[PDB]
Amino acid sequence: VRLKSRYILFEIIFPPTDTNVEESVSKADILLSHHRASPADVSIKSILQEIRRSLSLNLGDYGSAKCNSLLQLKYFSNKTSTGIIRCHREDCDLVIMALMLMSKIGDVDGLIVNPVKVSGTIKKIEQFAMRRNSKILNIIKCSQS
Amino acid sequence: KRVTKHPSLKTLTHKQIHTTIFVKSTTPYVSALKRINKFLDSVHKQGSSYVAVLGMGKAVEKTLALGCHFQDQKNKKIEVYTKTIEVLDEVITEGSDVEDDDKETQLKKRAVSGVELRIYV
Amino acid sequence: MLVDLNVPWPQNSYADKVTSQAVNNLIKTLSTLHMLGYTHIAINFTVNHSEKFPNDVKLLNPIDIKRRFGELMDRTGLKLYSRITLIIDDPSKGQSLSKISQAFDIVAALPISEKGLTLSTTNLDIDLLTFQYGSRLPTFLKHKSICSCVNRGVKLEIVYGYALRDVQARRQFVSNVRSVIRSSRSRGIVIGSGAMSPLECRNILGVTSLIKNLGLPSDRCSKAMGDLASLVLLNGRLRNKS
Amino acid sequence: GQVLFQGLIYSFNEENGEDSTKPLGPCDVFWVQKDTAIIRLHPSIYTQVFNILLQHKEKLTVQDCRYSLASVTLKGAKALESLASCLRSTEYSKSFEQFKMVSMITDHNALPQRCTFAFEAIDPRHLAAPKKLNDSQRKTVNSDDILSLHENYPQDEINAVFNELCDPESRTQSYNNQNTLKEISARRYKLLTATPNSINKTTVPFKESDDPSIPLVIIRRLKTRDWIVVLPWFWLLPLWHLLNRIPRMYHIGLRQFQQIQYENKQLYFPDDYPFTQLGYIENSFYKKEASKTKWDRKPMGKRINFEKIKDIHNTKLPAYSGEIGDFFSSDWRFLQILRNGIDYLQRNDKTLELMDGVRDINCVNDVLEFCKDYEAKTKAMSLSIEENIPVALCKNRKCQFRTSFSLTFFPRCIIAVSCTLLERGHPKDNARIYQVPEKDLEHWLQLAKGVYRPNGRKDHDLKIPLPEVHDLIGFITSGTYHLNCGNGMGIGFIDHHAAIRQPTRYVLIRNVGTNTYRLGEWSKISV
RNA sequence: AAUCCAUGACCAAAGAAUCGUCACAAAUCGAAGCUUACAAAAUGGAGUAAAAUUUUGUUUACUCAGUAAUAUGCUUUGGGUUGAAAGUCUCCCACCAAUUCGUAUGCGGAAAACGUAAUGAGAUUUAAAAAUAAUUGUUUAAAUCAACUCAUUAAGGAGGAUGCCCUUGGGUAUUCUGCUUCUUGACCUGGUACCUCUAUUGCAGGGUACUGGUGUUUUCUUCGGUACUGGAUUCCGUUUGUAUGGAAUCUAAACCAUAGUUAUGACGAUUGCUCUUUCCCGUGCUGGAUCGAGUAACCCAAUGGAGCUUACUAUUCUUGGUCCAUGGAUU
Ligand SMILES: [Mg+2]
Repeated sequence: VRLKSRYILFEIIFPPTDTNVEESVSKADILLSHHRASPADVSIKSILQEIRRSLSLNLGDYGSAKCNSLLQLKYFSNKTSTGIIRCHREDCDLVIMALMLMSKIGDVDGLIVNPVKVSGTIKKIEQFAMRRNSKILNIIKCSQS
Repeated sequence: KRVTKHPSLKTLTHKQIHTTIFVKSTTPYVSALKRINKFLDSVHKQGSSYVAVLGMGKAVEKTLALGCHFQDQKNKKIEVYTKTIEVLDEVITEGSDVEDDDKETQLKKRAVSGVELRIYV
Repeated sequence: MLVDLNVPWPQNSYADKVTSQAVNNLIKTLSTLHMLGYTHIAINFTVNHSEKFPNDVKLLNPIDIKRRFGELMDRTGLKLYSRITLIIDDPSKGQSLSKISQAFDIVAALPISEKGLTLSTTNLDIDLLTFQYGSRLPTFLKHKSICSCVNRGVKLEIVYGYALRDVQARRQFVSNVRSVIRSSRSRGIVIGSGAMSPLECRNILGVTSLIKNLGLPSDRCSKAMGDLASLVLLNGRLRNKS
Repeated sequence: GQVLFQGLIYSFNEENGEDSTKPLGPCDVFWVQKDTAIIRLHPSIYTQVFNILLQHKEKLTVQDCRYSLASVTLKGAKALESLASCLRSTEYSKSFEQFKMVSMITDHNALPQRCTFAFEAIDPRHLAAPKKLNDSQRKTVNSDDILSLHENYPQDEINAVFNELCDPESRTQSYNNQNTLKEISARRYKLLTATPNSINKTTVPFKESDDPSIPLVIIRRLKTRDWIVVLPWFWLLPLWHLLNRIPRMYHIGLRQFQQIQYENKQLYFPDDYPFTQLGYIENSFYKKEASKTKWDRKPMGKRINFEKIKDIHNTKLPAYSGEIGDFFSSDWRFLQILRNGIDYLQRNDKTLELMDGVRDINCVNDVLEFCKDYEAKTKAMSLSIEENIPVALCKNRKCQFRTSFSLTFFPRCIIAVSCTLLERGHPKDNARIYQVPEKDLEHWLQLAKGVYRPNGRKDHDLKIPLPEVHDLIGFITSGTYHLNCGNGMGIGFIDHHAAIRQPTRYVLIRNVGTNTYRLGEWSKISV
């Protein structure tokens, strides 16, 4: 009767996996060392192919066929590592579990995929992204002192 | 002696009322934070510069608390001003079983200290 | 607020001395847990039931959160608690709980055999029951024992970290967690992350979706996880104080 | 001081040496020149008021005003800023000199009680556009002006305007030369060519010969907190047009008037007032028949079943098994008969028993059966032969509160209170008001103090200690979610005996179909 | 022919409710709210305790508003919302003693291509439906009933006659005579009479009172007048006249829903309804208790309200009545 869509916001976080280098313990230092940057070999068709492979490997044949009907990456840029994937409201939990089960990129290792906000509209997703970006600047300004 | 207190004269033109929060003694802290954030966002589309925060009497303490919260939490310039507020009090003067509400009235002025707190963007 | 109760300590025995690299990796993974968003952290330390317990009270816990993590505690703003699991196989080399219950805060068990489950359900002052999710379960999870150990207050702990280690043990972990969900009837289910590396920790949404697709309803996951973790922390703190 | 008030009117009836008084309703009485008294109120009761007044007119003069004098109500902060921009004065006057400054106050509660400004205004169609008044002394407005307003008052001109409005000769002379829209347009077109050829004037000047002088009255009310302006019948339309022409003014209706008056703490004659005759009679009738028609309209399996609701009262009785009162209306007959039976039970013996021409009642089940058979008999003929609930706002002070088998002879007075929900819950109209018991007194106090979960948030998922049945002390008439404080406001009427019984101000609220009991605190309203 | 039982066809009403839960000094699938600033402690508050000071005065250490507020918490509700959100349907959402439907016309109604009431008739042979504005899969009827269309019935008071309960008298229904309900108005042309402006007149234009006439009113669909409805500030004149008027600069908002922009999510628990399965008291009871199933279908807002039509309810929830419909039985 009405096509119900639901977008998922996900972020790529790189943990400082280095035991030979000691790290500073605070809020903004770990926020900066976790939000450093995404590598150059990052694209939309390269992340969609990887998540499709992971979904087909973890769920199966029908589990990937039911979710791959409306599985698209609407907006994503490698500068901040925030992407918005479109999916249905029935298979949203399956897409979240697939994002959780994302092991690694074909060339880049040691990364975590974190789903932050999920909703059925893009306007509220953009509003929450702007709110999160504004909140990020506060700890930065406070720690620069 | 029976005596009632009316509010103080508020003369707001059209927009000084909009970008101004009057902090009561029963006003919660988080609701004040929320309304202050709404005012701060809506000011520059209202066309003002600052957000006035007016409180007198018991609410002065938590008004200063609201001020020093946004002072360092959001790093926004604050300006504190000490003003005097004149309030009219209606008292009964002595001069039949009659209700005390319906009696002769006399007006008296009372001055109280208050704090105005402006917050920049 | 979220609670993690299964952070493992890189040390198995008591003769095993800690390494600075292990402490650095633990600091890294705790920082990553706090980065993904958490409030309560309870590091776990594993020990064998066959090993000799020390004749000490000032040396039962080779952690000493106050001197090691006490700076991280007031800097980043989280808390740490003491938890110890018991790898129990057979009724031998034991019969001591009143001295291990005062030092640590949470006491868990790891039964791997037939009589281990019976002795865990009989007379063990434990809070959580943990199974080897990586390898096969001992015999079969039945209702006769699980119902009886849940009705008293002991919950079942599920490790979603063991799945992210390799590819082959994923099948065994799934076949074991679904058996535990079918036997426990979805009442006393607490979840923890048994990861030692900062690359195997996830957020609340992914874990919730995983446990929902694995057989647990969305009300059970949230309510159980949150309130039961808070309640086990509370009763542990109470039995530690008094 | 000739200030307007809003009190409770009564129907007095004295033939010779006997006086019986019945609750009539509200009224607004105003004095002018100590001899001219105006009384304004609801038409349905206005008919009876006029009748009982004309019954005694041997040394008294009466004058009806139903189609020659009208009034309109303004509410808000900027309500007087548009009334000033609409109204214009014929010539210099002190009433206008004060009204101009009052229009800039912006706060109605700052002004004192006595504030009545009357003068002779120009025709509303005389103005082209609603031009605002001079606004340059807005900053220099201190308390000295309001202090002097109570001293400086032009009684003479205001009294002259009042006498002109009361007298029917000047009121008719006001219609001397009522210009038409075409005539006003022709005047505006001929003023396009005036002798000063330097300034554009879109208005039209006033004339001392060919122009009608229109008298206005402006009064402030303290209870309703509104500004009522009185103007003759045929003159109200031009004023109303220019009033609604202001682009900050909407037309408020009787339902929205109900919302507004329910907002603060106020009450209504037809709907809220449960103790007057006309109000309670038509309330009970119309509401009960309407609800019953809407109920019988729906088929079985489609409406809430008040008769079959389990877990309503602890130690359930086999008398009703569903709702204790009436399924549709908040009935006070059952309340008063039940409380009379309970009082009789406590008067025969210190304790009460629950289970075991008319029988000598020994258990509350017999009282419920009496209520049921009384209602079954009433199902045929008229109801409320004498009364069910009076109001004792002064009698406890007059003599005392004073509390042979009738159970329906003496009524039970009630006080007007307002119950506010202090925790999770939503009230509705026709709600039941129960009294907190004595054994479960600490649980509600702890719930009102605080009971949180180990997570940190509040905890409402617990078992409720369902109370007994003999705890009915009131009924909520106007229950709607209060938007001014963020909670659920309940307008009910509790008994004074039960109010003095409890040592605390805590009280339970329940719906008519819902089986949950919310906790709250009530506050007495002096209305 | 009366009653009962079962099926089928058709008309009308409604769209079960209650409780709890979901991380981040902010969040959620979303939304609103907790702002007429004071505890009469500002007429330069009320007192206690110590030192010194010839009392005042001054320096320290405390009490009083206690029903006290309690830090991103807290309360509410969220797809038929006035039973259809659906539909190329109609209308209101500025006035106009009147070129402005000045419409006292069966009733109600602001209007409605709107509801209903009494009588008569009608079927491409008809006022008009078919086999040479909207909507609907079937799309009024065509033995009788039921349904559609069109043609008449102006409001109130008084008298007489008839019919019913009732037989002083009074009440209701029908029908005939007949009064009261009164804003010098279809539009338009010509003639006469009076007054004002254009600053002497004949004459030129407008208004009013009267008479005469269909007079090419064939543009048979809108063509009349008035109204700056967002906010800020400044200048000037005023008891000689009006008690308020004149004009200037800059910006762009008018943003508003006890759902609000296509969001109304995830499950758990409780009560109620339909039939069937059984038990019990007293045949029976809006009776109680298990063993089960079902809680549907039509479809979904995008500014608000009313009317009409069209989709819905077969083990794919229900309810009430009717039937010159048939089937069985008694009189
Ligand atoms: Mg639509």
